[PDB]
Amino acid sequence: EIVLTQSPSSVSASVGDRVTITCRATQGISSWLAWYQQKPGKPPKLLIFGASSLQSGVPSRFSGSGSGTDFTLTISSLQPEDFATYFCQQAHSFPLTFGGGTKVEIKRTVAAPSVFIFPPSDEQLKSGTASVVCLLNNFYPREAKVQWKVDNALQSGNSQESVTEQDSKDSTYSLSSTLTLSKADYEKHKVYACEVTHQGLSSPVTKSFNRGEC
Amino acid sequence: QVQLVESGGGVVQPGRSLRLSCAASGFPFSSYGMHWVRQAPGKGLEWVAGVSYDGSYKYYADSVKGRFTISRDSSKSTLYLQMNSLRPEDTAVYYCARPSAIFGIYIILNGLDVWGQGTTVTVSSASTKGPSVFPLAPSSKSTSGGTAALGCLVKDYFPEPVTVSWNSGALTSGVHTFPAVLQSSGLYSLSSVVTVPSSSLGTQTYICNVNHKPSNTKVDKKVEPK
Repeated sequence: EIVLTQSPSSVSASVGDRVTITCRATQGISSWLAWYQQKPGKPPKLLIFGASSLQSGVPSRFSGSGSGTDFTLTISSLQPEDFATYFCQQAHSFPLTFGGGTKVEIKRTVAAPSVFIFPPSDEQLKSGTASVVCLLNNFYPREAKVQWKVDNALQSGNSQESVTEQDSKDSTYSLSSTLTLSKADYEKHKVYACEVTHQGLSSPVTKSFNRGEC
Repeated sequence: QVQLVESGGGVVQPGRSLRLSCAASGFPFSSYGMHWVRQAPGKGLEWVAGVSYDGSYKYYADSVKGRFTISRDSSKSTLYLQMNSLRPEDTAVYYCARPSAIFGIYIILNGLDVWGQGTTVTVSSASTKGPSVFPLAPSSKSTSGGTAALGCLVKDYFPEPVTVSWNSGALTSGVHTFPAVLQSSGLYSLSSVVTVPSSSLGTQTYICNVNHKPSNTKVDKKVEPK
């Protein structure tokens, strides 16, 4: 089994930039390497095969090169429709093998997130479980750290996270974090806090409420 | 013109069976080898099976050997993938794909020319359940202010997907509907949020519309400050 390793895992660039993606193989694949483009919700789209042969209809800004073990996909001038994920594929031998993928994102200036915390509703409290939600709104870049604290106790293993794609109008991300407790545990403590670490923040931002009506 | 149409996906409990279909048109079907490729949610592409143009030779990934059977029917120009002993690890969107020819030469091992639209397979012991919808009420620590955030917690549904709109579609600016997360219980949960100006609170009503067609569930939850 031949394994492919793409680099980098993601890249932020502007329109007009020159982007270079590499694919490394554990063995020699002569020239049986293909490059694909994929946008969310749609199937992959072949761009290069034979490591340099452009598919019919693909713009000439997409160039592929390399042989043997090291390969390279190049976009000579990035265009708005080129922000997507790119995969290499090996066709030297069975099993067929894909690279992990390289996501090309839109670069923009740093944006610090607006943080909001939401206590559980009283309608959910009757079911026996409580969900505290924390929103990180319109930040960039994507790297962020959300830590939950209840009565200053750092929580672990009782939260889940979800991130949107880049917004179509300002290229920022948004993040939702949901802390899930039992109602008994929730009524047992007072102050619930959401601590957010981001490079747009000089100090971490913490939003908090305390259960009751405060 | 040249296309591959897929069918057969759905929700299935662990250990059961499913058969996928890929019908070809617009090109000579039995000159090409054919492949099945899947992609788990959030994951990358994984090749699962391939078959030669004549159906004499079949190739399988280690992850599906003894479990999946690929076959084809030349008269129908249709490709099949019989999947038995399904487990949650097999949850993915399945594609059929055609290897590209190189100047008339049909090789089974190449870049993949044409892809079907995909068909989704979900392997879970969960049963269809409508979502519980809870308000994410906007807050304050003074009386007036700037922009406020409110939202909708769509919790404990199965299967995907649910659709969320705000004020029957009249509110779109500042809306973020987050991808669902799969919980330990086997049920999904997502949240939709929107940022509004603080002057709107009290004057303007905010209703969150949640539709979950697999359970015929339709919920309108007004979100107001506590």
